[PDB]
Amino acid sequence: MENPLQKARILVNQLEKYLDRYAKEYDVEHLAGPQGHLVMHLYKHPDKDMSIKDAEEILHISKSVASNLVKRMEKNGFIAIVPSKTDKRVKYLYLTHLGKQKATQFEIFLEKLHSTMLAGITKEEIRTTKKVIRTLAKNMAM
Amino acid sequence: MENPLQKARILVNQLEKYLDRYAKEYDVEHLAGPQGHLVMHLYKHPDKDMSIKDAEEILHISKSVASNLVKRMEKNGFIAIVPSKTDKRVKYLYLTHLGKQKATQFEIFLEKLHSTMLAGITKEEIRTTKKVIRTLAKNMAM
Ligand code: HEM
Ligand code: HEM
Ligand SMILES: [C-]#N
Ligand SMILES: [C-]#N
Repeated sequence: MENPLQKARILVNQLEKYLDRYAKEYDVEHLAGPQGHLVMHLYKHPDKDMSIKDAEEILHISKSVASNLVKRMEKNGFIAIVPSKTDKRVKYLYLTHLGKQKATQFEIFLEKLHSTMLAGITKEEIRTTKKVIRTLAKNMAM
Repeated sequence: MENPLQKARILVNQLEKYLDRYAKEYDVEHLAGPQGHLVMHLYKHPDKDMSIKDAEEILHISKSVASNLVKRMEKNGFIAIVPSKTDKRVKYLYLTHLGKQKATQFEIFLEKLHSTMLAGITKEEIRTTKKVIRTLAKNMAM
């Protein structure tokens, strides 16, 4: 008589469009997913080294994905990839000047995005919503 | 650092898979969307006539969609389409014996689907979830 599926897909689509437009305004296109995670990780932990191997573990991705991801981040100019001097088979990642800028813009983006999105919704309402979604998922799992 | 989009798409996909499997078990494949709405409408109001024109208005669809929908329902054997005797340009819809069976199975399906899906979730929790979803949508609408 009525369909919450189509309703739900329309909403997720809207959310994606919203997110994309918002990211463009903050000039952090590309950072929405795993690029942004890695940029923010590198940005928050600049004392420490990160090999591609480390990035695999931190993002929980495969060798081929991590490989593609970092090559694209290098293309973007967000990171440098420099082989270990001692063992030129270990590859270390360095967040560039541009990568640091991208990180600072991403943080602002995230702050403003949540303020806009979550206006007039309480921490409790969120907790409730999260419990419901999560009970639904469980109820379906056969 | 994390993505509720992909999370949300995975959940809707799961829900669609759940729904499909559930519908097959109740033998009401095809009825999930507009076919089922029309079958249930016809089933609940058998005193009254429904032209294709009426079905357009009741489902809020276009002439070409309604046309395709009813031809498919006729293929399925859920309805007969009989032109008005007086004016063979008005087309009336009749829910067949099989269409009535489909309707009764659909009602049971819907009852069991909601019981399973909504186990351990209160009317209040639902109302809260619905308010949140709805505030989100509003917050995004530019
Ligand atoms: C690219 C998209 C997004 C990213 C990268 C992201 C990332 C994050 C992160 C890291 C936090 C934790 C903040 C902290 O406490 O340290 C957070 C909080 C939250 N996010 Fe997102 N988020 C995104 C989009 C969304 C969307 C689309 C929604 C809802 C539609 C959402 C709902 C929330 C909620 C409810 C919180 C908790 C707010 C709080 O800190 O009290 N997020 N997000
Ligand atoms: C083919 C799929 C579905 C159809 C045709 C459908 C149709 C309906 C209809 C007609 C009602 C109103 C019952 C009444 O009070 O007369 C209802 C109730 C409801 N549906 Fe659905 N529904 C479907 C799937 C879902 C799904 C997937 C969800 C959630 C994931 C959902 C959530 C609800 C809720 C919360 C109610 C209110 C329950 C109540 O009566 O208290 N429905 N549904
Ligand atoms: C039920 N929607
Ligand atoms: C934020 N998830």
